[PDB]
Amino acid sequence: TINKLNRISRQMLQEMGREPLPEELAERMQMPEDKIRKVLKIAKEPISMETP
Amino acid sequence: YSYTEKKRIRKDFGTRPQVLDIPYLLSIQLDSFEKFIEQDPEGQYGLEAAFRSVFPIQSYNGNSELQYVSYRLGEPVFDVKECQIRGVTYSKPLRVKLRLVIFDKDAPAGTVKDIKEQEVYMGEIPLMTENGTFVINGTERVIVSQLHRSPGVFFDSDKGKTHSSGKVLYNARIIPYRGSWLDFEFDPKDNLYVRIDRRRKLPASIILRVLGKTSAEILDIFFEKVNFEVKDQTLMMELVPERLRTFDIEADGKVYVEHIRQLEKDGVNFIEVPVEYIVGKVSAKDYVNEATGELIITANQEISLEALANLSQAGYKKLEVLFTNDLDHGPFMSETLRVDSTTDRISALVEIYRMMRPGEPPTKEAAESLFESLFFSAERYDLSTVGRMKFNSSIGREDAEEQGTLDEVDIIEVMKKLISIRNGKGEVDDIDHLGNRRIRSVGEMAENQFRVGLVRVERAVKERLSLGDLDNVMPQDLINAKPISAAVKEFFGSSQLSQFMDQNNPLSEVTHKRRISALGPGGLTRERAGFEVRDVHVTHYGRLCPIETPEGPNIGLINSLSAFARCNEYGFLETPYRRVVNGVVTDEVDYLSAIEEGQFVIAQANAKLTEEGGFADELVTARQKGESGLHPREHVDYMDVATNQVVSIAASLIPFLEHDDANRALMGANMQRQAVPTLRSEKPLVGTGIERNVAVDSGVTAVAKRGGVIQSVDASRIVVKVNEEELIPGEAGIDIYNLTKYTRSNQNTCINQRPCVMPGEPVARGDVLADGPSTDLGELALGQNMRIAFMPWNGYNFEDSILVSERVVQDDRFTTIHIQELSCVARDTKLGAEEITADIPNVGEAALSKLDESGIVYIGAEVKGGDILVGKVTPKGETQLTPEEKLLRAIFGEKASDVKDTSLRVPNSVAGTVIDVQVFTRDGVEKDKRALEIEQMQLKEAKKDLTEEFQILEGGLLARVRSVLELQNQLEQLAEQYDELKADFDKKFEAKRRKITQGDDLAPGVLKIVKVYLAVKRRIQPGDKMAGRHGNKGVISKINPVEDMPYDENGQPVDIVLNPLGVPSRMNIGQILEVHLGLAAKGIGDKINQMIKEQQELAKLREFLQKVYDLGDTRQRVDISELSDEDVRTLAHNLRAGLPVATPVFDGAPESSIKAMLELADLPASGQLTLFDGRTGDAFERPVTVGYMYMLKLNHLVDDKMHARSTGSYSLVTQQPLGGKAQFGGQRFGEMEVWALEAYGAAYTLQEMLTVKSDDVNGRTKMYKNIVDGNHAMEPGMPESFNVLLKEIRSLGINIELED
Repeated sequence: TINKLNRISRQMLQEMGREPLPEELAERMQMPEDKIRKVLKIAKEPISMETP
Repeated sequence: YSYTEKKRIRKDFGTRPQVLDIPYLLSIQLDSFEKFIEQDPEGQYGLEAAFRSVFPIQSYNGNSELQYVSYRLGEPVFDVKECQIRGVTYSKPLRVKLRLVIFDKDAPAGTVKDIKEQEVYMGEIPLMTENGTFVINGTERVIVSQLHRSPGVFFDSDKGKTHSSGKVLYNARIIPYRGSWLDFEFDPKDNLYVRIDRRRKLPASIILRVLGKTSAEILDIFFEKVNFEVKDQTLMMELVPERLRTFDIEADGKVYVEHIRQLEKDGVNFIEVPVEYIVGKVSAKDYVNEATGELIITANQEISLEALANLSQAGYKKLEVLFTNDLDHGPFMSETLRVDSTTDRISALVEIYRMMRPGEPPTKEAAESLFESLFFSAERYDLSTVGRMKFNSSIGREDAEEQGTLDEVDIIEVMKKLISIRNGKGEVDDIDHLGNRRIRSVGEMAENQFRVGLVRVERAVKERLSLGDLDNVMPQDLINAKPISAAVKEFFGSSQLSQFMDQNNPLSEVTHKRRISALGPGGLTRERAGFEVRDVHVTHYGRLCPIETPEGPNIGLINSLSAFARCNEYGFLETPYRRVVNGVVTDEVDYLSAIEEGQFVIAQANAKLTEEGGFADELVTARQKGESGLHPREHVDYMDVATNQVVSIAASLIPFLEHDDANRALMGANMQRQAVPTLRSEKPLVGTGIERNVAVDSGVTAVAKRGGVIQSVDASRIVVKVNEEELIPGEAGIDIYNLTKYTRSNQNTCINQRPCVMPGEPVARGDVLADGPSTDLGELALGQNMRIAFMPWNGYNFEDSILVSERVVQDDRFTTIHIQELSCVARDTKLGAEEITADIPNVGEAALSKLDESGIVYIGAEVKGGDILVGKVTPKGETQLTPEEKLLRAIFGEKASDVKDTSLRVPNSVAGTVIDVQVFTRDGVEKDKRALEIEQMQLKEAKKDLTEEFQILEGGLLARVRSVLELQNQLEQLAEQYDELKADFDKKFEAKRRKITQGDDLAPGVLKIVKVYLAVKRRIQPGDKMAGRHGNKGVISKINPVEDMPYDENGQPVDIVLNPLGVPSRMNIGQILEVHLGLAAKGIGDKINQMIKEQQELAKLREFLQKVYDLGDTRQRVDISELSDEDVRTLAHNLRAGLPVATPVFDGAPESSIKAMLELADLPASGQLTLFDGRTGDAFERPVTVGYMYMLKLNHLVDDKMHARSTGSYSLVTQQPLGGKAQFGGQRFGEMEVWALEAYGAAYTLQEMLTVKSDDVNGRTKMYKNIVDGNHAMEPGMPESFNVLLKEIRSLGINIELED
């Protein structure tokens, strides 16, 4: 789901020139906006506690 | 004189006419980035080069390719101001036209079937503001130029630190712009070795074998040949006369010393030699007998006695051998061939593949592509144009101007030149020479990172084309803009050279945009830097300022561009010089670099010139090869263009710099960048004349783009009606300047633009309309003029302490405005959504008095520490309350709520006025009431300029309608133009309203953001750091009452009392001269004030002004008779507070002029007055130096340095107190404090500071309870860090334990 999210964001960014918003990115993936946000708010790779 | 300069003319004490005006201070940034973005038809600079370096993209199979046509940058979404407001990057979209072409497998290659061309988006390029800054993530940033090693070949040595022998090992090293390093060194046994990518050494001959060089060819290139023949059964030399200059000489009478010049006047082509002369010599060719079929003697083999006989029996009569000396020529290459183990090209390739890839099985084809990729491949090796020119200059090559890869002749000449240096001919290159170091600016760095991103996309595009399925694919399917955008964002946001913009004052602006750093990517390291790089090389004259380099670890590693320094087309610093012809000196100038500087002699501005325009002294001071000396007048070639050429802008603002030690001048230059703007900006009484340039070129001021008359003036807007000579046809005719009012800087300092114009007066181009921070009437104004007495006062100016009157505290001369940001972010959590509301539990009504209905404080609310700014409630989980707590709840009621108070409160010891509130809401979230009110406020503020423009356009149109009143045709035309204007206004307002109403792209998880701006007026108090411009810093020790401070005969008390003890030891005498000159200037100012007061006739005022401006033999010719009556009155009004005087650096006012102005002001010639003690009334028995000095308030305040803590937050792992005021941390008790307590014998204090105060978790709670009870006893336990250590050691499989 995350990979498809990124791929469709890539296609829409190429097509319309801007970064897709969570509204427009919902209809092309036929999946609800709330779940789009839920996938987006998934915690990314944690930042190390050693970073300068 | 310009209008803004005619209002307050600064008296100039310089004597040398100025030939070259100081150029734009920020050209180093603007020119670089313009080169980066502007179109390049020849494609050597800018994004064109980056696109042409990677494109076209070839697939592995060759079925298809992607080609590049052109590029453009679109219209930005926002402008700079709102990009700062929302917190987004100011950038333009890159749109590149590409064509996809497909080649058939059956048909021959190069046949075009169909082309698919279109415009694809490949990221957003951050633009540079006119002032030379970037807006990244809403913050202003500066890209700092880098001083790096120039690409090319560098010849250096060891100096003899490798081995105890007196021998010096020499080496050469080639640095490519992109590629792998290659070194040629000498070992301490006279052999030359090669090093690729800093690997283990290899004989140099390997890099020749791999290049198709047989041993005979190697000996041919690297040695000279001496030949022998067998004539009439006799051995025979050849004739080279220079070689001989001792067994005998077979030239009959030309014989010698069984000096050669004696009979070298006569020549004969024959010399006979014994057999013994050849035994010690080495061969040069390979000799094979057909009859024997074997190899008798090999090349580079020592010839033996039997070798001659066997060769003679073979029939060979000509024998050529090498030429070897002990001084001029050496056996280095021959011995290197003798120590190599290879014999053929492929064996050497195997050796270098084994070394390059240790342990890999020897593969031949891999070897070939490896070597071809190492240096001879354009993809992995690139010697830039600058590197190519440095290469062609170092080895003397004169061709291959566009080649970027090494070839045969390059390595051949590098070896030849290094061997020539080992022989004695030639010298090493200076590593710190500015001709060997280059300036790399924003354009080049952006090009490099853009090319990295382009390569990132190139890989994937090549792979996709290599798939081959190409039927319906338009080019916006292989291009992935996200990697390129990631690369540019990484460079512009996380590079060490992309730093936050130092925004204390305009001087900080300019000095940050003209800084050169030796650190950063491809640079140096603070710990690994050496003495040589930090030192001042002689090539720095006119290129880098020798004064301002930060004190400390970064000494010498960070430099400043000099006033007139420039960057050439290659990135090397150059400085201007006036040429001399026929002994006369010409106005026009040439820019010279470090290499071009060595040849000529260069005089300097201090050299006296005659009225005929030529040198007076026969022996003038000049420089050659970095050495100063006296040279004949007719030998001169160039002269310096200005006296401030060697010093940068910050040091050019120090008056009487030539009377100060370099250390204190450096401290003053560094410390003048830390000044904080005050409420009222006042000019420096004693200046250098550079202030106008810095103020204008900093961009803080509002500069008139076109001339005209100010139609309207307001504190926020200036409208100028442009003159009808600069009006482009069809234009409205007005220009609108909106002024920044109370905007937070990067350093929490007010940025305010103040109008300095009236309605109706005329303004020209370049005139100042508004004064920004630290600017007064277009002049840079950092500090304030303070009355200064140099005398000790009861120890309150001990060391560098400063004693300050109460008058300046009451007059708010050093009060500052600080704007602070506070943010409250309402997020979404697992328990629920965090809400911003006024229904805060467990809080009364008084704390909600300043809150509105939404839960946000009003604009203009006076808040103090602990006051709620944004009311926020957070959902919380169930609490298992303790038994006594549920007793309390049962008895008193007060049932618990479901929300906890997590609200934005004003920090302690902070009290100010709320001046702005910004609410940012995620799309799809209910916009609160306050968000709506702010939206309407911004709409109302924004429609005004469009309304005024539409009104003036419609007024002009209706005036045309009335003037016209065939008739119906003109009426219809006017109506349709009116409709067009209405439509244009509607479109502009629609775009605006869309911008304000547009939602905010917040981070995931956050629902609302509220930002509060607090304004704090910080007054001057003890502990604050105050300074001058000569390195004389200090900390205020007391705010003295007025009646207690020294005063003069007229009753005027001093303002600041300074210690004289710090002047003689620190060798900053420019401060005393500044005090004397300021005394004279304020004397003249009060004389003009008097003349104004009793309304004396304008004739006497004009005479006095002319007398003042004609003092000394100076270069300034001010004609008061050429000024109007009102202009003279304005000049007299602006000179009431003192006469501004300009003393340029190294061209300053002599003591005679200072005493003359003191006499004109009716003041003592010595500058010392009789002071009286305020406490006692008794006069001091020695005269005291009293005058006026420019004081600065540095951004080192005791308000944000005072910090205190008893118990707060603790670290997660170490269980130790935090570190820092912002985190409410504790002070560090390091190793040396422990040593000091051990030396004292304080076992108990040490134990307490180790266990209870830091990490004994139970100990600190028990100690707090005991102190509250009143016991002052401790029961120490085990430190937590030792348990962490024990666990960590046990995790390494080591049994560490405590015994009983």
